[PDB]
Amino acid sequence: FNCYFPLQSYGFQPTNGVGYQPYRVVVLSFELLHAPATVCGPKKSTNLV
Amino acid sequence: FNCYFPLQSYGFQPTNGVGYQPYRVVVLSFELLHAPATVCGPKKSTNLV
Amino acid sequence: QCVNLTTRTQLPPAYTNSFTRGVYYPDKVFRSSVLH
Amino acid sequence: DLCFTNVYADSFVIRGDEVRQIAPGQTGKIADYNYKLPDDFTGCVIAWN
Repeated sequence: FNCYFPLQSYGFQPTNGVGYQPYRVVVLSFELLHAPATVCGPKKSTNLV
Repeated sequence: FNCYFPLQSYGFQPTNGVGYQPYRVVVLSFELLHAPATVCGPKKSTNLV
Repeated sequence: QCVNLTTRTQLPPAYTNSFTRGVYYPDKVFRSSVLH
Repeated sequence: DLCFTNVYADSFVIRGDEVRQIAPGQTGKIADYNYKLPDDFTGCVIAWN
Protein backbone atom coordinates (compact mmCIF):
# COMPACT_ATOMS: atom_id res chain seq x y z
CA PHE A 1 0.00 0.00 0.00
CA ASN A 2 2.68 2.46 -1.14
CA CYS A 3 5.22 2.11 1.68
CA TYR A 4 7.93 0.28 -0.27
CA PHE A 5 11.54 0.50 0.89
CA PRO A 6 12.84 3.55 -1.05
CA LEU A 7 16.40 2.14 -0.99
CA GLN A 8 17.02 0.59 -4.42
CA SER A 9 20.14 -0.69 -6.17
CA TYR A 10 21.58 0.56 -9.44
CA GLY A 11 21.44 -1.85 -12.36
CA PHE A 12 24.86 -1.60 -14.01
CA GLN A 13 24.31 -4.48 -16.43
CA PRO A 14 26.03 -4.78 -19.84
CA THR A 15 22.64 -4.81 -21.62
CA ASN A 16 21.38 -1.46 -20.29
CA GLY A 17 21.30 1.80 -22.25
CA VAL A 18 23.97 4.47 -22.50
CA GLY A 19 22.01 6.66 -20.08
CA TYR A 20 22.05 3.92 -17.41
CA GLN A 21 25.76 3.03 -17.38
CA PRO A 22 27.82 3.85 -14.26
CA TYR A 23 29.51 7.26 -14.34
CA ARG A 24 32.09 7.94 -11.62
CA VAL A 25 31.48 11.52 -10.44
CA VAL A 26 34.07 13.35 -8.31
CA VAL A 27 33.08 16.72 -6.81
CA LEU A 28 36.00 18.67 -5.32
CA SER A 29 34.59 21.49 -3.16
CA PHE A 30 37.13 24.34 -3.19
CA GLU A 31 36.69 27.24 -0.78
CA LEU A 32 38.82 29.94 0.86
CA LEU A 33 38.07 30.77 4.51
CA HIS A 34 39.81 32.71 7.27
CA ALA A 35 41.85 29.60 8.14
CA PRO A 36 45.30 29.26 6.54
CA ALA A 37 44.90 28.03 2.96
CA THR A 38 47.05 24.89 2.77
CA VAL A 39 45.60 23.36 -0.43
CA CYS A 40 47.39 25.16 -3.28
CA GLY A 41 48.72 24.34 -6.74
CA PRO A 42 52.23 23.73 -8.11
CA LYS A 43 53.27 27.36 -7.55
CA LYS A 44 56.86 28.12 -6.56
CA SER A 45 57.08 29.38 -2.98
CA THR A 46 59.18 32.52 -2.47
CA ASN A 47 60.76 34.17 0.56
CA LEU A 48 59.75 37.52 2.11
CA VAL A 49 61.38 40.96 2.14
CA PHE B 1 10.42 24.71 -48.92
CA ASN B 2 10.06 23.73 -45.24
CA CYS B 3 6.34 22.97 -44.92
CA TYR B 4 6.58 19.25 -44.14
CA PHE B 5 4.01 17.29 -42.13
CA PRO B 6 4.63 18.69 -38.60
CA LEU B 7 2.60 16.15 -36.59
CA GLN B 8 4.99 13.51 -35.24
CA SER B 9 4.74 10.75 -32.64
CA TYR B 10 6.58 10.45 -29.33
CA GLY B 11 9.12 7.69 -28.78
CA PHE B 12 8.19 5.87 -25.56
CA GLN B 13 10.12 2.59 -25.76
CA PRO B 14 11.06 0.25 -22.88
CA THR B 15 14.81 0.52 -23.67
CA ASN B 16 15.00 4.33 -24.00
CA GLY B 17 16.62 6.71 -21.52
CA VAL B 18 15.01 8.30 -18.48
CA GLY B 19 14.77 11.57 -20.42
CA TYR B 20 12.65 9.86 -23.10
CA GLN B 21 10.12 8.07 -20.88
CA PRO B 22 6.51 9.33 -20.71
CA TYR B 23 5.69 11.91 -18.02
CA ARG B 24 2.08 12.71 -17.16
CA VAL B 25 2.18 16.50 -16.76
CA VAL B 26 -0.48 18.52 -14.92
CA VAL B 27 -0.41 22.33 -15.12
CA LEU B 28 -2.70 24.00 -12.56
CA SER B 29 -3.13 27.53 -13.92
CA PHE B 30 -3.81 29.83 -10.95
CA GLU B 31 -4.41 33.57 -11.17
CA LEU B 32 -5.71 36.47 -9.07
CA LEU B 33 -7.75 38.90 -11.18
CA HIS B 34 -9.76 42.00 -10.31
CA ALA B 35 -12.97 39.96 -10.15
CA PRO B 36 -14.07 38.36 -6.84
CA ALA B 37 -11.87 35.31 -6.27
CA THR B 38 -14.35 32.85 -4.76
CA VAL B 39 -12.27 29.69 -5.29
CA CYS B 40 -10.14 29.09 -2.19
CA GLY B 41 -8.54 26.26 -0.21
CA PRO B 42 -9.90 24.13 2.64
CA LYS B 43 -9.39 26.88 5.24
CA LYS B 44 -11.74 27.03 8.22
CA SER B 45 -13.47 30.40 8.41
CA THR B 46 -12.99 32.21 11.73
CA ASN B 47 -14.69 35.16 13.43
CA LEU B 48 -13.80 38.85 13.13
CA VAL B 49 -13.11 41.69 15.57
CA GLN C 1 -36.69 34.47 -44.91
CA CYS C 2 -35.82 36.32 -48.13
CA VAL C 3 -39.34 37.84 -48.33
CA ASN C 4 -39.74 41.40 -47.05
CA LEU C 5 -42.83 42.45 -45.12
CA THR C 6 -45.46 44.31 -47.13
CA THR C 7 -46.30 46.58 -44.17
CA ARG C 8 -42.69 47.82 -44.00
CA THR C 9 -42.82 51.45 -45.12
CA GLN C 10 -39.54 52.45 -46.78
CA LEU C 11 -38.24 55.51 -44.90
CA PRO C 12 -34.77 57.09 -44.54
CA PRO C 13 -32.44 55.88 -41.77
CA ALA C 14 -33.23 58.49 -39.12
CA TYR C 15 -30.68 59.06 -36.36
CA THR C 16 -30.08 61.02 -33.17
CA ASN C 17 -27.19 62.14 -30.94
CA SER C 18 -26.41 60.30 -27.71
CA PHE C 19 -25.48 62.80 -25.00
CA THR C 20 -23.57 60.77 -22.37
CA ARG C 21 -24.86 57.18 -22.64
CA GLY C 22 -22.66 54.12 -23.04
CA VAL C 23 -21.14 53.98 -19.54
CA TYR C 24 -20.53 50.77 -17.60
CA TYR C 25 -18.22 49.24 -15.00
CA PRO C 26 -14.90 48.47 -16.77
CA ASP C 27 -13.49 46.53 -13.80
CA LYS C 28 -14.27 45.37 -10.26
CA VAL C 29 -11.64 47.60 -8.60
CA PHE C 30 -13.38 49.65 -5.91
CA ARG C 31 -12.31 53.22 -5.17
CA SER C 32 -13.63 56.31 -3.41
CA SER C 33 -13.24 60.08 -3.80
CA VAL C 34 -11.15 59.73 -6.98
CA LEU C 35 -11.61 60.01 -10.75
CA HIS C 36 -9.94 56.84 -12.05
CA ASP D 1 48.08 29.68 -8.85
CA LEU D 2 45.43 29.77 -6.08
CA CYS D 3 45.15 28.42 -2.54
CA PHE D 4 42.11 27.11 -0.65
CA THR D 5 41.26 26.13 2.91
CA ASN D 6 40.04 22.55 2.39
CA VAL D 7 38.85 20.35 -0.47
CA TYR D 8 36.31 17.54 -0.01
CA ALA D 9 36.21 15.14 -2.97
CA ASP D 10 32.75 13.55 -3.02
CA SER D 11 33.29 10.30 -4.94
CA PHE D 12 30.16 8.51 -6.14
CA VAL D 13 28.62 6.82 -9.18
CA ILE D 14 25.42 7.79 -11.01
CA ARG D 15 23.60 6.86 -14.20
CA GLY D 16 24.03 8.68 -17.50
CA ASP D 17 20.58 10.27 -17.48
CA GLU D 18 21.15 11.32 -13.84
CA VAL D 19 24.22 13.43 -14.68
CA ARG D 20 21.98 16.40 -15.53
CA GLN D 21 20.44 16.21 -12.03
CA ILE D 22 23.76 16.63 -10.16
CA ALA D 23 24.64 20.33 -10.39
CA PRO D 24 24.62 23.46 -8.17
CA GLY D 25 21.04 24.21 -7.18
CA GLN D 26 19.63 21.44 -9.39
CA THR D 27 16.71 19.24 -8.32
CA GLY D 28 15.94 15.64 -9.19
CA LYS D 29 15.53 12.15 -7.81
CA ILE D 30 19.07 11.73 -6.46
CA ALA D 31 19.65 15.49 -6.11
CA ASP D 32 16.87 16.14 -3.58
CA TYR D 33 17.23 13.08 -1.32
CA ASN D 34 20.71 11.53 -1.80
CA TYR D 35 23.32 14.10 -2.92
CA LYS D 36 22.24 17.75 -2.80
CA LEU D 37 24.88 19.84 -4.57
CA PRO D 38 24.54 23.32 -3.01
CA ASP D 39 24.05 26.48 -5.04
CA ASP D 40 27.10 28.27 -3.58
CA PHE D 41 29.44 25.49 -4.81
CA THR D 42 32.64 27.23 -5.96
CA GLY D 43 34.60 24.03 -6.64
CA CYS D 44 34.86 21.61 -9.55
CA VAL D 45 32.75 18.69 -10.80
CA ILE D 46 34.48 15.82 -12.63
CA ALA D 47 32.71 12.86 -14.23
CA TRP D 48 34.02 9.70 -15.88
CA ASN D 49 32.23 6.75 -17.46
